[PDB]
Amino acid sequence: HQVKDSLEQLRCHFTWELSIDDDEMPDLENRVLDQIEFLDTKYSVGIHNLLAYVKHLKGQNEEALKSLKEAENLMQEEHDNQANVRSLVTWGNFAWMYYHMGRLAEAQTYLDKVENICKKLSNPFRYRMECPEIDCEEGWALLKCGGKNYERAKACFEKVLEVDPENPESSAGYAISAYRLDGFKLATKNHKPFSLLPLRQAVRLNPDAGYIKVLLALKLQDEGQEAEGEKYIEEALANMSSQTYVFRYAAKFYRRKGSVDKALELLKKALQETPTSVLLHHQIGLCYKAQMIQIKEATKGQPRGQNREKLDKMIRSAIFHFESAVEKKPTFEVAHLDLARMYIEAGNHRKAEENFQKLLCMKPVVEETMQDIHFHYGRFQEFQKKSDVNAIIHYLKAIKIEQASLTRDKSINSLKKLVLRKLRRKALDLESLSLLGFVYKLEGNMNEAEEYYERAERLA
RNA sequence: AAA
Ligand SMILES: [Ca+2]
Ligand SMILES: [Ca+2]
Repeated sequence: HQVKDSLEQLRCHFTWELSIDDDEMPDLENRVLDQIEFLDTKYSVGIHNLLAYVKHLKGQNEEALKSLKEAENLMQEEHDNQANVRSLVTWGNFAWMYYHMGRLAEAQTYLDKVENICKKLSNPFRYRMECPEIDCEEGWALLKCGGKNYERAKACFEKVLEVDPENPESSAGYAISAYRLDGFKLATKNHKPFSLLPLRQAVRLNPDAGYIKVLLALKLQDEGQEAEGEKYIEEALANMSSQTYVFRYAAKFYRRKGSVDKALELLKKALQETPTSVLLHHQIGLCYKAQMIQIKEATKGQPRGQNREKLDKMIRSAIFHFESAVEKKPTFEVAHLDLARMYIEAGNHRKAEENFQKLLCMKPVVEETMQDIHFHYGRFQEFQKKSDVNAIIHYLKAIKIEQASLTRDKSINSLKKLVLRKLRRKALDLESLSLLGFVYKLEGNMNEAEEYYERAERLA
């Protein structure tokens, strides 16, 4: 069992516990291919190694080997024919691949190659290469393989920065990881911009990287500094680096600014290059949603004639793009939620119900998203289905998720409004009395709460 | 990637 024990010491995709879920594999493969073609980075060894690992997980070991060979071929130029320690990731994946294929002599050859380099570099381990380049590669792999891996990704880059605080690559990976983790908490009460200073530093250390500039722009916009952020959007759009990714995030920036036509123009160009992107399809749907809202405002909710035909175009186009996003990534929870909400606007309550039911069964990485699922389903039940029983059930389920948030507060307020309504139709409804006490209790009005709980108990 |  020497071979397997040695393989487990290698630092490569097979030992990084990426935990790629089958339902997310088609989208991951599409995003890996997109990144190969359109992300401008100094080294591309990592992304080709991840494609090889994906092919392996798909049962295509011969195709996986082709991607490992391409990773080696490309490095001959990304370093000018010179030796680079990132090759050890490729060699580790070769050893594992050959082990799985039964080519065990070749597997041992690649173990020996890794060991030889670990010796040459005075590495303490025989097969586990300790160097910042591989810490970065581990981090980038984690950062590509879904939100559940982002704390681990951030820690990879942080490990490098604790010894080399001006390292450009780990500064970038740390900042992007931190930005996405900030995004998970963006609706929680008292959330803070932990990623802003990291993004400033990453832009300083990677002055040509448009990808990072547009994230800095968006975080500045989050923090009420839209004008400063827009300067970074313009700088990123003036350069060709990773242009198609720059378009995605610039479009988000302009949509949130209110320039929805400009956002759509950018997204339509980006979709020509990466038509499978679920982020693009979701962003396009959000643009059509925003334009739907604009039409409702200008017509005070009663569009007619051409305005109605435009509204219907917006609704049906948003549905098309949200459906496209969830076909490609069925675990994309918030796209299902936008989709359910847009079927309400189309008047199709059965399809809205259908998507809400799917959502109630999901297990989002971001647990607070279930607050929004219950809240919007509760509103659907109250207003479209005219079911106070089910509205109360789901407002309460949102409230039971204790994390303080915008939506938890809205769920408390919606429950309060519903109950106050029922009590006007029936002042001695026991259930509504105690629920109103519950609401006051959550608000901190303990005297008003107890009098309503007591009042309810007397009737009983 | 909604918020
Ligand atoms: Ca390019
Ligand atoms: Ca190729």
